[PDB]
Amino acid sequence: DDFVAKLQDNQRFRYNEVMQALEEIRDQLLDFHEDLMTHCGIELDLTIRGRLLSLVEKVTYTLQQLISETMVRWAQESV
Amino acid sequence: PLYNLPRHRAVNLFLQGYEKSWIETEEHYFEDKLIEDLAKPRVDPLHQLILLFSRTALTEKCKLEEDFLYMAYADIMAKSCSFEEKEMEKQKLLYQQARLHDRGAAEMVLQTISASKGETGPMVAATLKLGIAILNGGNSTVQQKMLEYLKEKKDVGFFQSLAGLMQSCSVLDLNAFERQNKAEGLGGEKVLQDDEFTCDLFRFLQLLCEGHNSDFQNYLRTQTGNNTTVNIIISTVDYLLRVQESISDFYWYYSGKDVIDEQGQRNFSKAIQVAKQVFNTLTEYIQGPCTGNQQSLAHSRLWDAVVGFLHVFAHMQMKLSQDSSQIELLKELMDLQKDMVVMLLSMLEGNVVNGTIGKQMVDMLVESSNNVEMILKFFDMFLKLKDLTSSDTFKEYDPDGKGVISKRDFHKAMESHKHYTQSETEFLLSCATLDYEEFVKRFHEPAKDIGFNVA
Repeated sequence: DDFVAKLQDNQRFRYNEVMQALEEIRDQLLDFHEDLMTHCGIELDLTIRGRLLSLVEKVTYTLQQLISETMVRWAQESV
Repeated sequence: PLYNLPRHRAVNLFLQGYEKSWIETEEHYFEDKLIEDLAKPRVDPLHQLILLFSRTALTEKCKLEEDFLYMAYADIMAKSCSFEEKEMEKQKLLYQQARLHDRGAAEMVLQTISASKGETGPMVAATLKLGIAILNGGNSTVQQKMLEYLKEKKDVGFFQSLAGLMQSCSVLDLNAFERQNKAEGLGGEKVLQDDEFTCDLFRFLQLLCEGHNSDFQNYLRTQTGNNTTVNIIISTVDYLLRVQESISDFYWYYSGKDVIDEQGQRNFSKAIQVAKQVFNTLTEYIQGPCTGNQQSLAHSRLWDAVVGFLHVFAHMQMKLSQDSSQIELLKELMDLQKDMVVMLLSMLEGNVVNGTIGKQMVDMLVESSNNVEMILKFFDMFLKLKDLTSSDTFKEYDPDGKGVISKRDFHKAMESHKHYTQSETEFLLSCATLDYEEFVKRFHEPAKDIGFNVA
């Protein structure tokens, strides 16, 4: 929610300031999904792109040990 | 407007972007850690996992389902497969297939093809990635387990399925391309209808015969145990012949426009890598010179296939050698030409002096006479190139030496060296001032070793 809140206006603010001060609208006048993918897929190849690189490292994941241990431990001992 | 006006649709479209770009990562290197963990001793934990799939492939249900366990354990299984290190890894690979082919895993590949008859689903398209990643060295124990299993537990239903698998699979057809041409003019699902399944079928069929199993190339022709017989050798010619008409006709669409678009290059190259791959599995039925296999393939319609393959090469080698935008394509175009003659060379290793087989190879070189002289003359454009740029008349024609001379002092140079005629100097002068050391490095290198086997 708040990650798109610090993105939905901020890039559009750069659009609005460059609309008077200046290809430019040719890339910011495409369809919505292609524009979202263009803004998102460049963050791994602004200052907002430091937030996602803190995010995806924190969405790594404990019971994941003991489940994966016990499932093979059951199969090891008996047919 | 860019997602400042709606609120929930912004975060919704961000989710739809975040799944597409960011999620597909590569932490996934567990794929040998897990398979080594499962083979840790009764019956091994891995051993009854294949005892599950061999049972489920055996209960007859007249068709096959998706069963998305199977597409995660017939893929995690196949993600687990300079003279010291070119033989240390060969023993490492032959150990990573003794981890599986001890455990009956040469049966759950050979059964789940025989159960689903002709269905080209993603159930079959993830056993062929297993059946390839087990035979990957051209193995010889595993090629023996599959043959002995197909003689004491006699399956007609495998070879019925392999012809049934090979029946449709593909052809690059431009009728679907022209609709894709027209709609995209104002607004990747064409290319041979998922070529990646078709490469991985014939590459599986080749790896059953690498190492020249002189029985197992003679089990695919007569198939002497069973009641009815499928002849895959004649039937694998007929897939090639259907790919012949495709890449011929997709050239014919380009006979006048002659600027190959980017959507054509990406769609032509995948039409070649199937044609190159199907020629390799035509070699290995012949190479170990089993003469019964090359009798039947001689009477078939291979000769009408190889005629039209020359018919592409007579013109496509010319017109694609005109711009810099096709040199990435032109290397693969030659690599098909190199792999075509390699198989028909393997036809000729049983001649006598006036053998019957070579005589027909004169005939298709007679019955397609007028298309061989373009490819013979095209090599002479780039084979005289190496020394006529090395001659002392041209090295100090104009310069001392820099790597560039002129276009005009180039022009009379081939007119003064008197090797090319005037009409073929301009074919050198397509675009090729020039580059004295790059144009030789560009043009001459894929001219010779491809032109080797022609000689």
